Amino acid sequence: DLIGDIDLSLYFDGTKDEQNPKIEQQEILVDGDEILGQYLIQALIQGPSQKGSLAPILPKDTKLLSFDIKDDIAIINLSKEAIVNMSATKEQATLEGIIATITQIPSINKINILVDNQMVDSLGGNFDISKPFGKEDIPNLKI
Amino acid sequence: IANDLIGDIDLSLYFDGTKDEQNPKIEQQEILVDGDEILGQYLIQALIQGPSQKGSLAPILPKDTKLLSFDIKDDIAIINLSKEAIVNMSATKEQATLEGIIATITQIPSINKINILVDNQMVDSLGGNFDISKPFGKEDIPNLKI
Amino acid sequence: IANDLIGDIDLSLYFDGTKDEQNPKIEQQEILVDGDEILGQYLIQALIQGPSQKGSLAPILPKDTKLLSFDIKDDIAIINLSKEAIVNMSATKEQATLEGIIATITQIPSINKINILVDNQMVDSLGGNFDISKPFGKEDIPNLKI
Amino acid sequence: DLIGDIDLSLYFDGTKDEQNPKIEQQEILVDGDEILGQYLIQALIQGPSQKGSLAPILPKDTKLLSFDIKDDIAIINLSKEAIVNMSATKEQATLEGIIATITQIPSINKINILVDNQMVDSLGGNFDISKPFGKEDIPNLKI
Ligand SMILES: [Mg+2]
Ligand SMILES: [Mg+2]
Repeated sequence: DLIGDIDLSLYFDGTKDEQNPKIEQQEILVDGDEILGQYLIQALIQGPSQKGSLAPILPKDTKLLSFDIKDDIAIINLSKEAIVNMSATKEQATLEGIIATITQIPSINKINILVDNQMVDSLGGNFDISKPFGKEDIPNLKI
Repeated sequence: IANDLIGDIDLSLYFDGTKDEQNPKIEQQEILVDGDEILGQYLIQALIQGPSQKGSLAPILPKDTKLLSFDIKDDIAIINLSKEAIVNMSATKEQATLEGIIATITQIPSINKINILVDNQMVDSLGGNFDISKPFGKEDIPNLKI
Repeated sequence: IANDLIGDIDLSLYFDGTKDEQNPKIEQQEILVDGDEILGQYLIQALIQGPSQKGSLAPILPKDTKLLSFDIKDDIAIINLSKEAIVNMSATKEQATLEGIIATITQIPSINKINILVDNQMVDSLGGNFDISKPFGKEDIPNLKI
Repeated sequence: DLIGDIDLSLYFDGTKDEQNPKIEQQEILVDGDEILGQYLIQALIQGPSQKGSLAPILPKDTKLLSFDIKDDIAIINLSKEAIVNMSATKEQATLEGIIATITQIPSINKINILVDNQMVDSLGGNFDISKPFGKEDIPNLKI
């Protein structure tokens, strides 16, 4: 029950002489799980339906820099906008929301949040996000 | 649109990233494999190996020749060979060599000319009868005779 | 439908077909370039060259190791190495080596297992701690410990 | 005024285990001139319109084994069915017809007819087709 590795081609600008515009392919190999996970994180950042009563878990201006799956860990690389001052209850909902959403992909059991391609102590908040973590690890990461 | 035969392939090389002797770990190092360069490189290697002994064709480069590097700059194939490629040749044999390399390499659409180098440097000639000081295509061969 | 990354490319090698010393002539000799084999071969060569000195990663194979041949039989990559690949290694280092080769090679969709050979022959182990007597994939590594 | 080199893929049978049928690509590189020339020779073999008064130049059962362009020579490889007993006038029309048709491709100035991948003395007839020839060479090849 999956998509598996996907052969995709990206066309970038391969023009040098500027007389004739030309595009060249760059092939990439990704498993469906990264594409799906990436879509999910992007969906969380977009926020809940305005027709509902739910509240967002990440700032609207947050940008997903990259998403990668190393073994059973989802490396979620966010921009600086994700770091804001939050209450311990709100920050805990954010981390539980990301985990509950991402762990829907069976291959993923833990998440490792990074900011600007670098490791960070916390998004909010009172939670330590220095290393990878799963649902079980949340209460133990309070500071 | 570019007519590259295979095009770039963005992949990873997994090397040893171990710290804790308890858990072996591998980390990626990116490699942008340029398909036309790997294909071209394979073709030149194939020419150096020579024709099948089961056929009647003759070699175009010495067997001990070694391909130092192969790179594609725009539409030019920089074929960097070792010193063994430079030997005494007749004008008819040397012309077949240059035409053979061109005919083989120009199969890669992105390539229209070749620039042969020896030991990462420029050379006047392989055999003695043709000037390979600058890049050249099929059309340029008769004009390079010396 | 097959998911070969590059697939076969049917081309020609132009060698010297001259008879009349007056007219230099080149004749074709066909070459079926198997793209996945040339890519795989390039990747293994890249692993042997080692990681960038500008990084922190460590090599997985000795630098003097030489790739004798690389072939793809069905979904198995036959990686034929020279005697230099066999050295004394710790079980953690040897495991990283095998996982690194697999992780690198299995990027080519057509490959699911690797069969390492030394000097065109079968071998029990590279480092001493793992059995590489038969073909193996990622899943099979823990079961091959000796 | 041409088509130039054309990157084409042929899908053949790459199944071995017979459980899952699989096709694999074989890439080929041909210039438009060979494809066009090949089409023209195939059109000549099919013959003239039945609604006209023209007669065929090659037997209907003739099969084109291969068509290749070496420099300015069109190597037209036909099957054994092309060799039949012909009058010198009919055979001359055949050779002139093939040449007039093929030389429409500017890159071609001569033709080299082969039968079953091998060299042949004549198709009909009184004409020597042992080597490559153009329009000018026809009268000189009578035997
Ligand atoms: Mg390039
Ligand atoms: Mg194959």
